[PDB]
Amino acid sequence: EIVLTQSPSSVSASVGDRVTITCRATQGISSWLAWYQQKPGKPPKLLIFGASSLQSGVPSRFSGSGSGTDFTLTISSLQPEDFATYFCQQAHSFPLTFGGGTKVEIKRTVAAPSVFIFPPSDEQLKSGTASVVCLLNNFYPREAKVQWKVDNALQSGNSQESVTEQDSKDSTYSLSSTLTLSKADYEKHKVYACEVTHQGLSSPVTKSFNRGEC
Amino acid sequence: QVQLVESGGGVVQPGRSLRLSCAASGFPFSSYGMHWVRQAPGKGLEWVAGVSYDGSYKYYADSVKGRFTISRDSSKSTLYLQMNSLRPEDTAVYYCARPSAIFGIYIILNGLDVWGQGTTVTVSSASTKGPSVFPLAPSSKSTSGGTAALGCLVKDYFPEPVTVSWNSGALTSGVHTFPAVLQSSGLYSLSSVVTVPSSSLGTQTYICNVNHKPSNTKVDKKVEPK
Repeated sequence: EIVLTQSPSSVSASVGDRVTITCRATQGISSWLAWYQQKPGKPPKLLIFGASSLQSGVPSRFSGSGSGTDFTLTISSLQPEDFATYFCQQAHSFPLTFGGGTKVEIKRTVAAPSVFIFPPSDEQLKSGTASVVCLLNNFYPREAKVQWKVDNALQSGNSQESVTEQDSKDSTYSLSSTLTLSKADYEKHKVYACEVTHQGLSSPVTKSFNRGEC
Repeated sequence: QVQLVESGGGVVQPGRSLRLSCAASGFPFSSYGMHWVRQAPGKGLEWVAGVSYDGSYKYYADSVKGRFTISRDSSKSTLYLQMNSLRPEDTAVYYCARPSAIFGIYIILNGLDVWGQGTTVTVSSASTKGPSVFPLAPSSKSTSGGTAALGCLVKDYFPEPVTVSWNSGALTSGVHTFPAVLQSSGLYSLSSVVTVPSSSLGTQTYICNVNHKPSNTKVDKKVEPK
């Protein structure tokens, strides 16, 4: 089994930039390497095969090169429709093998997130479980750290996270974090806090409420 | 013109069976080898099976050997993938794909020319359940202010997907509907949020519309400050 390793895992660039993606193989694949483009919700789209042969209809800004073990996909001038994920594929031998993928994102200036915390509703409290939600709104870049604290106790293993794609109008991300407790545990403590670490923040931002009506 | 149409996906409990279909048109079907490729949610592409143009030779990934059977029917120009002993690890969107020819030469091992639209397979012991919808009420620590955030917690549904709109579609600016997360219980949960100006609170009503067609569930939850 031949394994492919793409680099980098993601890249932020502007329109007009020159982007270079590499694919490394554990063995020699002569020239049986293909490059694909994929946008969310749609199937992959072949761009290069034979490591340099452009598919019919693909713009000439997409160039592929390399042989043997090291390969390279190049976009000579990035265009708005080129922000997507790119995969290499090996066709030297069975099993067929894909690279992990390289996501090309839109670069923009740093944006610090607006943080909001939401206590559980009283309608959910009757079911026996409580969900505290924390929103990180319109930040960039994507790297962020959300830590939950209840009565200053750092929580672990009782939260889940979800991130949107880049917004179509300002290229920022948004993040939702949901802390899930039992109602008994929730009524047992007072102050619930959401601590957010981001490079747009000089100090971490913490939003908090305390259960009751405060 | 040249296309591959897929069918057969759905929700299935662990250990059961499913058969996928890929019908070809617009090109000579039995000159090409054919492949099945899947992609788990959030994951990358994984090749699962391939078959030669004549159906004499079949190739399988280690992850599906003894479990999946690929076959084809030349008269129908249709490709099949019989999947038995399904487990949650097999949850993915399945594609059929055609290897590209190189100047008339049909090789089974190449870049993949044409892809079907995909068909989704979900392997879970969960049963269809409508979502519980809870308000994410906007807050304050003074009386007036700037922009406020409110939202909708769509919790404990199965299967995907649910659709969320705000004020029957009249509110779109500042809306973020987050991808669902799969919980330990086997049920999904997502949240939709929107940022509004603080002057709107009290004057303007905010209703969150949640539709979950697999359970015929339709919920309108007004979100107001506590």
